[PDB]
Amino acid sequence: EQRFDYVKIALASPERIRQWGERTLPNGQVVGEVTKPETINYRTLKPEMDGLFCEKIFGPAKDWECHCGKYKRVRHRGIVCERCGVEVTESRVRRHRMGFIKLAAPVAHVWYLKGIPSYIAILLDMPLRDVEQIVYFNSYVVLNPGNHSELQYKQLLNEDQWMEIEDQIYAEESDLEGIEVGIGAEALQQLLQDLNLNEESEKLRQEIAESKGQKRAKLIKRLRVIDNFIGTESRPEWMVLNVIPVIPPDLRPMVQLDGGRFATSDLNDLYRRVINRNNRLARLQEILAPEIIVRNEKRMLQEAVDALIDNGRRGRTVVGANNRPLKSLSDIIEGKQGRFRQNLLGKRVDYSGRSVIVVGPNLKIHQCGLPREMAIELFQPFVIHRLIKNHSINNIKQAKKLIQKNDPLIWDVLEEVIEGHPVMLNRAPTLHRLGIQAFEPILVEGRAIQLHPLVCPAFNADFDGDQMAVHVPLSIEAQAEARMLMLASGNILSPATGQPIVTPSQDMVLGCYYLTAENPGAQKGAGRYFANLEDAIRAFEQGSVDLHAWVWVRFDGEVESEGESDEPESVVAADDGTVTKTYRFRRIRETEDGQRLSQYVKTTPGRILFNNTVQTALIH
Amino acid sequence: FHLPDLVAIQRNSFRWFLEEGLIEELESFSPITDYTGKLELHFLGKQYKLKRPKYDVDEAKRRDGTYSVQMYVPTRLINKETGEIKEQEVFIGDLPLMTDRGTFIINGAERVIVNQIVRSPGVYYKSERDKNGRLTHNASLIPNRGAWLKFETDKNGLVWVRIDKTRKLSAQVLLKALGLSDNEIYDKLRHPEYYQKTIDKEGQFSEDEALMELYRKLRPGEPPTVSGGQQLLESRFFDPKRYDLGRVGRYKLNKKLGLNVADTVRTLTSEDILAAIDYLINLELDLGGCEVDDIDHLGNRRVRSVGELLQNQVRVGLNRLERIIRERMTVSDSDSLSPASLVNPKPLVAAIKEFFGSSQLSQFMDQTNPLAELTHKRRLSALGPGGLTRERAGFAVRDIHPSHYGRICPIETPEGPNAGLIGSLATHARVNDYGFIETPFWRVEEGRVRKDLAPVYMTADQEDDLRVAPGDVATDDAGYILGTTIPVRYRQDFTTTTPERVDYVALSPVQIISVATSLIPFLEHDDANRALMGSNMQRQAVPLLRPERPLVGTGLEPQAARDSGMVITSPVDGTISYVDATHIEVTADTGEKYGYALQKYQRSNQDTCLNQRPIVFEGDRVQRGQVIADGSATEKGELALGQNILVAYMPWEGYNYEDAILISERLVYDDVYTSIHIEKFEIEARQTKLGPEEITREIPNVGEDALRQLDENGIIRVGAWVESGDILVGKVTPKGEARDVRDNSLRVPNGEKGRVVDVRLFTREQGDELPPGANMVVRVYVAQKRKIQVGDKMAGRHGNKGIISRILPCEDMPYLPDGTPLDIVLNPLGVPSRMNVGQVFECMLGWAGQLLDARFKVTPFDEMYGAEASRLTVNAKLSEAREQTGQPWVFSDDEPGKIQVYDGRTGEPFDRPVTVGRAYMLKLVHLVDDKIHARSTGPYSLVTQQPLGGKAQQGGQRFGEMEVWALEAYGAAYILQELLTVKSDDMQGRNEALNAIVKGKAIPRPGTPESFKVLMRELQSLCLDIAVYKASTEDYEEDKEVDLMADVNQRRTPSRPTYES
Amino acid sequence: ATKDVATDLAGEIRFQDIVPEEKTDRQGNTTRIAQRGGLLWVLAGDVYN
DNA sequence: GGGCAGTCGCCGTGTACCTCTCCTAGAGCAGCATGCG
RNA sequence: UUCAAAGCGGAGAGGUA
DNA sequence: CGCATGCTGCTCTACCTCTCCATGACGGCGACTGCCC
Ligand SMILES: [Mg+2]
Ligand SMILES: [Zn+2]
Repeated sequence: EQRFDYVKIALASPERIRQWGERTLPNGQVVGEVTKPETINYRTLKPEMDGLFCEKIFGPAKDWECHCGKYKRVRHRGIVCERCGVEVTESRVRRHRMGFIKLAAPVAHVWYLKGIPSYIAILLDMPLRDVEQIVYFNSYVVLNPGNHSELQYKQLLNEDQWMEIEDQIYAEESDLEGIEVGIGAEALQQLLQDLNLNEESEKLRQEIAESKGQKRAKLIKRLRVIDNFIGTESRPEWMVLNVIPVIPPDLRPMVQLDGGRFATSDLNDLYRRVINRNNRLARLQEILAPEIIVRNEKRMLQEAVDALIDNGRRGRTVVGANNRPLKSLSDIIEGKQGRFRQNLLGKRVDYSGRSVIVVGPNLKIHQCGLPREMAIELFQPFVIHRLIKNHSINNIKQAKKLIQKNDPLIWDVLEEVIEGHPVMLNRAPTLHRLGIQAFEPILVEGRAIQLHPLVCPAFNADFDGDQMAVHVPLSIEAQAEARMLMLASGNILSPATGQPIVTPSQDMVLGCYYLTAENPGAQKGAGRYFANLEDAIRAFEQGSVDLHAWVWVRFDGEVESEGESDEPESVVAADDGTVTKTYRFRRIRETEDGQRLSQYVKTTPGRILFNNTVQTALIH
Repeated sequence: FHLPDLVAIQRNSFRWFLEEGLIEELESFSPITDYTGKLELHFLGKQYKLKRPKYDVDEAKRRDGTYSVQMYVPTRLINKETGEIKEQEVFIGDLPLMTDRGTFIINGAERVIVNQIVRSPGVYYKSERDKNGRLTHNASLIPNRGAWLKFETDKNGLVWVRIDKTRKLSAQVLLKALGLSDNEIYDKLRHPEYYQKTIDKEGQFSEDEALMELYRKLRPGEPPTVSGGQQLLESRFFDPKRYDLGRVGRYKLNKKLGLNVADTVRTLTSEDILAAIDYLINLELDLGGCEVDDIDHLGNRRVRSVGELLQNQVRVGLNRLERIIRERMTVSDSDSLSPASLVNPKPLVAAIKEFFGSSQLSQFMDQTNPLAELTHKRRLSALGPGGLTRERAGFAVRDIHPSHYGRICPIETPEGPNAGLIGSLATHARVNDYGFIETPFWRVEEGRVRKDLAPVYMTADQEDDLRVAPGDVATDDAGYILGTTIPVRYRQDFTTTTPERVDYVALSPVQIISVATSLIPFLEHDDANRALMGSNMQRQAVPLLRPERPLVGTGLEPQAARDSGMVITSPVDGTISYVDATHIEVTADTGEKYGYALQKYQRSNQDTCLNQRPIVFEGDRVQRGQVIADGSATEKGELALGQNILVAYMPWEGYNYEDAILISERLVYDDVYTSIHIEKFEIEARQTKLGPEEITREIPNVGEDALRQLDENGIIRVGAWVESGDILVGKVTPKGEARDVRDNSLRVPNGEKGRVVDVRLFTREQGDELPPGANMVVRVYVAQKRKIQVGDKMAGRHGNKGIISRILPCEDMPYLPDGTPLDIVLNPLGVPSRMNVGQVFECMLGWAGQLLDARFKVTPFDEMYGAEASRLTVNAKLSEAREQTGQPWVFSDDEPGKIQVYDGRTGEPFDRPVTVGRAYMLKLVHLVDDKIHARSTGPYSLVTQQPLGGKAQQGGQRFGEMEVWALEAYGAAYILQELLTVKSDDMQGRNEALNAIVKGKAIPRPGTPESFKVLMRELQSLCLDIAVYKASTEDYEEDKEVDLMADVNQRRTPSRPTYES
Repeated sequence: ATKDVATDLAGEIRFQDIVPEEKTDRQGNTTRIAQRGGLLWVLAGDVYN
């Protein structure tokens, strides 16, 4: 039930490139071609009629308004003006329409010529240096060696070689009919059109069947490329460009600085250079200029289009105002600061804030303290809804004015808005999944976030300057899922190893160690008998025994002493068969060949406090 | 303390530029001649007739202008044949001038030029080892400016030469092309058979073929020519305009190779090349007097300051100017010319402006307090135009070399990517005229230190054969050295010798550290990392309302404050006749009057106050050199950055946990730790093609309830309290659409309030310069007083940072056996794991000093006099305080540093005594009022339609990809999808979500975000045919291409979410 | 591993039992190693360069 | 032909937040202050 | 009946965790 | 008493070439290149 299922990529034919642009109008002509390098008008902030910002091609600048101003109103739908032929519709369509530029001479795509694998060189059975020399007008190439002895197909000639061959072909004495053709331009279109993929593949297979040596991998690569082109039903000559497309004008906008100066993009300069060189070359071709200048113009146009596609890949980098390079089309997508890693795999979001963190004791784990100045901003729509429904206000404008005026009712509404609504807290270097956690907020006074001390090692937090970010979930699914999968009170163990992660760490372990240790001095009240642990705690609370004294208590349960003597000691067989075995830390008294009658433990009031606290927490 | 002027690198460099830096560049370019040789221009660059500045320092500061002068050079134009000489004076440019403190004022901002540590010119030898081959040696010859030369020895015994980055070629070609016969190069070399091997292997060359081959290898593809090779060599190495060794380059070449060439000649010659080849041969053959070089040694490194960099910029501008002059001079056949109409000063003006405003060596001044300002001018950088790059600097450049001793501080650096790349000059170091750092020593004769014989300054290479003793050795009568074994340094190693064999002794024990690190008492009891932290954090403190001196200072405070130029001392030795908040006057003994004016509540680069107050009263006897008035961060004479407060070391009920700080409420209502911050706002009235802009109070769509405090001219009044969203200046623009004006008056940003203290304004037709197209400028200054509060950062001098978490009423704090509640409680868990033992010494000595009213001073490394000097002094002081006061609870012998403390909530004493004292704490510039931000909905980006970023423009928080991974590991699917689409860039789902939340319904399903469509358009524009397809249901039907860029729902889609009504 | 020693005084060199031997190889064509191993003495006296 | 050492060029090198400054050359055209008889 | 006037890109330098 | 000339602000467009702007990073991997059989 989704809109689409997969994404497919392929080579672009000139028909497709012209079809992306070239829309139609209710008349006898099409509009989608860019012909002049003007961007905007200097006197009035308006775009020209045939340029990089035109309105007949790319759409109107202001929605439901024409260039001449004759038309207006949303009544006019799908009707084009007459004085200037600008369709009347929304201006957002400006970031869709493309347009195109028609080249007076073919140029080669630099991705398919200058690559780590070069596909033109592989297809043509030629080294990269020879192809690069034929392009850029450094040498010639023979297209038909007919009726000659020292000339072969796809052989690189030179200026002097071509002149000396011309000295013989132009004599027309004999034995030179069927004039051979040599061409110092690209002529890559002719060489790639002459390909006959099916029989080339058959011949390559027939050769690869017999003999291998150690260097048949070249023929394997050629066969792979040929089979790819056969299967895709593409044409190799599409690697040489004849038209190019133009990006919509909102993706290369004009921005105005503070002092009235313009900061134009780097794509506009490259497009301007391409258009200017193309127009000049077409003009020269019209007048039938000498060929040695037309070739210079063609080489310059090749270099311009190459610099537009990718800057500094083959030749020299094109520098702009300063000596810094311009940003081409490939720099938009390729880097770490390119589109992929900066805008698609991570973005900026709404309903978010950031502040410093302080320590909050007396908080429970799963609770956090949020300042009152951030909550009124992150929770605005819920406050507005509650103000409209209960405490009937009227409209949204009155609710916003009430919030702005800082009425006392605002905080009463907010306190009941935020209860039961979880919030997600995050710290900067998120190294594992416990760097984002969900809490329940409590409104505090101040400008710092309060964090429970028991979650610091998970976040790797510390209260000497650290900062945290806050996000809120909006829908029911996000809320239920944050409560049920991410709440900070259900993150006991770690995913790397099953060891516990929420334990008293720094100042609580010191307190437990002091409370439960032993002290040879300060032992007032040692050797006193108590019934149950609560009596001992009550006797210590009102000062009558020390925190480190040794006392006997009555405790029927399981004990675990350190430095214990597992062998019974001081067995006194008393009367009536009753036996009272006295250990180092226990005084069990057992009946005759029967069960246990009583037990006593020699311990310390601090240990009684510790164990009573644990037992009370578990049983309640 | 023999300390001379601390900021003297900048002053010496600028004085050198003025004296002989501009003359040398102006006179190296003067005779400009055209090709016919008929006209000549001479620049008599010796007068310069500098014109006095039109604006004072204060006028430039308050007007937001530039402090500069004008340069005029006399020129003469000479016509050959027909005698015709014209004389005149031409305008060359505007030179910004250096103020009395070593800084520049550019566009109303204080700027400083940083010093740069680079590699010195000369010849450097190195030995490289192959994977399987022998050792092969190479030499590199590097000039101040020009082409580099490289010699290399092969595995077979062959010598090869490389020029710049051309191909390698045998040395015989180069030596014969230079014009040397076989006999002289045979005699000069010491081992001629080693070179004879190369001669035999590569074939003898004559001059003609030598130049032929040299031309062929340097510039391939052209027909060889003898004159071509001659011109190429002359332009490459022997041209003063294209090659320059420098004075230092000639000095280093002569020093290493042992030559005798004159100091005036600054281009390469034949003897240098012959000597370099001979040295390479000897190093290969292990002659005995040859050695490879270390490039990190401070004897191979140089310092460049403002003079040299300005000289280079002037040279470039002058080259451009000469090009313009030569182009313009020949365009006219008839003379009809004057030297004034020939020169155009635009390129030179542009070059100077670019150097002083947009370079990466001119930096915005650090001005939080006088200490930061002082240490910003003594900083050394290894990066810049002519140094290193961040990706190329590695482990070897960021280390400590044994040659930094006494020249670069080993403590003060940044932490992070800049650690080891920026350093600080030590206390006693100074730079000589070649560019090398020196340091002073005293002479030792027969074991006796001669403290009366003018200490000598020595560079890193000089003090390698001597045995140098440290500055902590103890003498008996400022004479003979006591002891039997003495530590010394010999050839970058630490040894011990008898004290009849040392040569020099360092001046002071603090000669090794900088000025910021010299202000930490009891430093030798601290770790080095925490010392770095404390020294760095001492420069982020904020000047307080009433400053106060430390009780346990170190002795360098009065010298660190005299360089900022804010303390006034009387030169008179007389009487004081008039004292006022803004003026002081002192009369001598019949020696006229001296009057001083004081700055009042000014503003620094970082929005801090710059007040100045008097100390004296009327009719006071005053001596020479006595302090008369002092600045905003100094008590009488000396620096005062913090306050002395009562401290106890113990844990509270969890409020001390992991560096948090618990303070008392006395620090709030006693106005301790409160400061003044001043901000500046600006508005501009410009003109537009539609029309001009007018500043007036007739603003549309506003009521009289919002125009109370405007002065019937549209500008607020001095002394008004402004809260958030209040109009300051009222402006209207002439929009095109009755009333045709629109309101965009400037208002205070959200979160700002205070008093209006200044409304200075400037306009045309009054003598004020304005940027083009503007009519008037209005500047408003707003001040406020800030108190300490929960979330602020506090610090000490020993590296202990913290954030305040609670402010207790004074009846809850623990109190002493006399009833005095404490001021701060600190956790003792943070001391033993980080090894700041000096803070306890400081606390105990401050306690004794408070009880005695003494104000002790202790200098670092104080244990050369005894075995445990600090402990004994502290114990003796505490015992003396106990005997003088009469209270026995002050000091106890069982627990020296600990006394009894009670609980303010219950009244019961704690089980064991705790440590209390007086601590000197500072308040840093990181305040929580500037770190809190929140957003619900605001502006969006233009291309991607994602929320903007930034606190100042209602920006959103970034959800990077690490957080995406964390949400994927949880199993979260709906939180992630809500974050990615509805809250970022789903242009239609944002409004639907907001309206659903307000109305109380369910949030609808999202669509495709805009960034994916942007990426598809960008990929299509690269001639790639990419599309999205929907699969066919039946068998032979074709898959259908889906059109993403076409909304099917003809419903409202605004650019930003809006509330329905 | 290797370690180079340096003289603590200046003067002339006297051998006691060290017999040098030029041991050539692929790298050290001029490396003359010791063969027996004895005592090396440095007689005192200032040295002029 | 086979098999290389040797060499040249392109790819890659932590996250989140805060403060400050500055941002295209050349040529063409029209209107106001200044020294002289 | 209509909204609507406050948002902008790049480069360099420094800092906090 | 009046007449002739340099300076400043606005506008309008167009781009290619060098003496090459550097020659202190380090590893991996693939594509030429001269040399010895
Ligand atoms: Mg921290
Ligand atoms: Zn129209």
